[PDB]
Formats: sequence, structure tokens, C-alpha cells
Amino acid sequence: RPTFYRQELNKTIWEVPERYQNLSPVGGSVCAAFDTKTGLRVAVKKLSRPFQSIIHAKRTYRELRLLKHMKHENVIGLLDVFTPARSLEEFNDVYLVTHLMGADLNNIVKLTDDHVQFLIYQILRGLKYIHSADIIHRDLKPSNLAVNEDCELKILDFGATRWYRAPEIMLNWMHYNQTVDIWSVGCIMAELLTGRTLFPGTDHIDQLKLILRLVGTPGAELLKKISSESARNYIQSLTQMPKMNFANVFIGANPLAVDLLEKMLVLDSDKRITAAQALAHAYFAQYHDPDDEPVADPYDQSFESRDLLIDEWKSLTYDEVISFVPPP
Ligand SMILES: Cc1ccc(-n2nc(C(C)(C)C)cc2NC(=O)N[C@H]2CC[C@@H](Oc3ccc4nnc(C(C)C)n4c3)c3ccccc32)cc1
Ligand SMILES: Fc1ccc(-c2c[nH]nc2-c2ccnc(F)c2)cc1
Repeated sequence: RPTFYRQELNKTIWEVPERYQNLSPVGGSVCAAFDTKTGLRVAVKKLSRPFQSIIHAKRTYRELRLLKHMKHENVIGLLDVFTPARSLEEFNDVYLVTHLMGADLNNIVKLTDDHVQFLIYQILRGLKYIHSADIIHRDLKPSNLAVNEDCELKILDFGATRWYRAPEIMLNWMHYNQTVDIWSVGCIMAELLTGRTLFPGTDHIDQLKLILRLVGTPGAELLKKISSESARNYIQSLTQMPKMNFANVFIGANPLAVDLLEKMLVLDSDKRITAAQALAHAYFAQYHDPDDEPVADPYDQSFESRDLLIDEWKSLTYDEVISFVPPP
């Protein structure tokens, strides 16, 4: 068992192995550190009172289980996970360690067409992987994309969101699909090409109106899929609007970029391009290699249907800390 040392940083106590030096805040709370074992800089997340409730306890387990599974160049992965606790009984703190990228996509974004190709290619390559595990990110946005000085990119999730959200989520459809993430990538790509927020809505109603102004009000095929009478009464009561000409709206962009945007920002989620289809789009011909775009190992999310005690979620989490094997 390693030797821990204790310090206070910003009202927060950090008790970490001596392996990790030079802790400095960035954000749970997050520190940058130096990993003396590898010579690389790391980000360390301390979970805030991980067993305060059944929902916290289940969140704690969910994040550890997801981060242990993710092994892809464009998705956050775990270098280490530790607790200063020496027994299950005393276990009350979880620390997660990953590679420090040093910036997010806002920070980058303060870009050529070639930069946009490479950045969106990497997002889609990570999303292919995630979606192959039957996971939906649900909150992709610039601040959940970590970028290093080489413009290498990883998807993560820190836990306005609404600006990149799919319209079917603003409408509160409970049966939305993976392509909510492709909507978000569309919103991000538009913002990298134009340097403006595509849909900077002030609330869920404002956000939906900005969206329908570009993509048009629902057509008949989509209206027939809407179960909610109140949702339909509302949408069909708006001034009806055609889909705009994306070629006019994004005029000046690489027409190949515009063509992909149209495939991502289709209003009916059933007609949106998937991540795997998007990687094969001609816009990524300089990056696409179907032999180097892997899918995930099977991901057991059956725990999500369970109603357990805090102590049960805690013991499961504890077993996941103990079984952790670092990457070579
Ligand atoms: C309840 C729950 C919450 C999140 C999730 N989740 N789901 C996912 C995917 C994408 C769906 C697979 C990922 C996560 N969790 C997650 O991403 N953790 C990050 C959150 C902050 C992060 O801080 C970092 C990390 C790297 C980094 N590089 N640069 C900088 C800035 C300081 C500039 N970083 C700043 C982190 C540092 C350690 C360890 C972990 C983490 C699942 C469940
Ligand atoms: F104004 C609208 C109307 C429909 C959507 C929408 C987009 N894709 N899928 C849907 C959808 C499908 C089934 N039920 C729903 F409630 C929504 C988005 C905004």
C-alpha cells in the first residue's frame, strides 16, 4: 500500500500517494499533478462525499465503472484510482487519475478548415467507440472536450448546456437515441467554422425556436412520431418555417463541411447520420482509416436498473477500486 500525504487546496483536503507531486487546482474538484512514476502530468478528480445519498453512491459507482471500461485515444481513460482508506468500513473517498490535456475546446477556440476536420474527426472517432458500448453522452459541448497542445482531443464529462442540446431533449421526449450526441457535434462543428454559438437559446422554449428557424418546423413524417398532445399543440401552433439553405447560412465554409452539417442537424433524429457513417464522410478523407476506428468491448450497464442500499453501492465501488489494473 503506498504512503499518502495530506494537504488542503481551496477548502478541499487532498490525501494522495507521494507518487503524485505539485498538486494545483484547475476545477468533484480537480487538481493537476506530476506523476513521478511515469514522468507525465495528470488530472486528479476527488469525488465530493461519494456516499452522501443512494443517488450519489450510484453516481460514484457509475463513473468508476464507465472510466474503468473506456480504453480509446479520444475518450478519457483511467491511469489510477485510489482511496486513503485501508478497509471497506473506513472507505469514504474516491480519487480518479487521468492524462492532463491542459485545455478545453473553449480555451482553443479563443482554426483552419484542416483544424476543424481534425477536431471533429477525433470527436466522431471517440463517439463511435462510446456509442458502440451502448452509451449516450447526453452533454457533449466544448467544455467537455479536453485538447492538448498537439490538438489531440478526448471526450469527457465534468457533470449553457442547452445550447448544444438536441431539440427532442428540449421537447422532453423520453425515448431519444444516440443521435442526440450527433446533434451536439453538429452544433460544435458549426461554432468552430463560424466562430459563433449556432443556437444560443435563453431557455428551453427560446432554444427550440432558434433550432426550428434553421432546420424548419416538423414535417408530416416527424409529426406522426410525436405522442404528446401538448407538444404537438405547441409546435404546430408556431408560425410554420421551412428548412433554410445550409449552403446560404454557412456560406464561406468548405462545401464538404456544409454537406456533413446538413446530415448531422436533420430535425428528425431517425434521419441523422451516425458516428460511424460520419467518419466515412468525404470531409474526413485526410484522416479516415476504417482499420483504426475501433469499437468498445461489451459494457455491462445492467446495474442502472437496480435499487440498492448506499452500503451496497459503496461495497461494489470498493471492489472496483481493488480490482483496478493500470494500463501498460
Ligand atoms: C456521474 C458520472 C460523471 C461523469 C461520467 N463520465 N462519463 C464519461 C464518458 C465521456 C461518457 C465516458 C466520462 C466521465 N467522467 C469524466 O470525464 N470524469 C472526468 C471529469 C473531470 C476530468 O478533469 C480533467 C481531466 C483531464 C483534463 N485534461 N485537461 C484538463 C483541464 C484541467 C484543462 N482536464 C480535466 C477528470 C479528471 C480525472 C478523472 C476523471 C475526470 C460518468 C458518470
Ligand atoms: F419540435 C420538435 C418536434 C420533434 C422533435 C424530434 C426530433 N427528433 N425526434 C423528435 C421527436 C420524436 C418523437 N417524439 C418527440 F416528442 C420528438 C424535435 C422538436
